[PDB]
Order: sequence, then C-alpha cells, then structure tokens
Amino acid sequence: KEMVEANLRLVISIAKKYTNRGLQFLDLIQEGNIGLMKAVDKFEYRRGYKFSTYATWWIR
DNA sequence: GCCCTTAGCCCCTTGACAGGCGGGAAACATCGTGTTAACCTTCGATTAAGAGTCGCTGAGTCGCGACG
Repeated sequence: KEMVEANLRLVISIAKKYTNRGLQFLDLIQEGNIGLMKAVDKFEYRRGYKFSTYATWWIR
C-alpha cells in the first residue's frame, strides 16, 4: 500500500494521454491502479531496479 | 318395374425415397488472462453580456452583571 500510494502520482501522469478514449480521467486512474497493484505482486530485484519503467508499462 | 351383374370412385396397405433439425466430432476464429523490466512520479475547461425565487453559512451591533 505504501509503494502504491507513493506511485499513484505515476498513474495520474500516465492517465493523461488516454483521456477522451471512452473513460473519464479519475476512472482511468483508478483502473490503472489495478495494474499497478498487480505489478507490485511481481516486482523483484532484477536488472534496472527503477520501478518507474515497470509501473508505466503496467499502467499502460 | 325390380333384381342381377359389372364398372368407377373412395378408401386402405407398403414403400422408396429426400432432406432436414440437430447433437457430435472436428477444424478453426475468440477472450480472458498473463509477461517485458535501460529515461519524464499533477492531465485539463469553461462558464462568466436576461430573469423570478428555494437551502444554508458567518460578521458587527446591542442586553445582564461583577469586580475596583
């Protein structure tokens, strides 16, 4: 939950390019939150430990 | 004029298909999942150039009195 709340701003930033695609902005954010929470379930110490890229891929 | 004999129509029995809904068996196009990890961790409209009224809130002005 801490990692999600400390990254939700990421989802907010990614949900700006999909605006006006059949879903509201907050709806898109709270839908991408599902993928974000699904990303933390599979997040190990692999190469490139930056969670930015992984989070943006899963929100997309 | 009535009875007998024979012909035509109606009805019954079988049947050789024809294919025809439909489940099965199969070959093939969906629909919900995952999974990848090289860089940005606040996006954006939209009234607001007429008009009669409902529902709430928060400032400045006064009484009643006590303690010197």
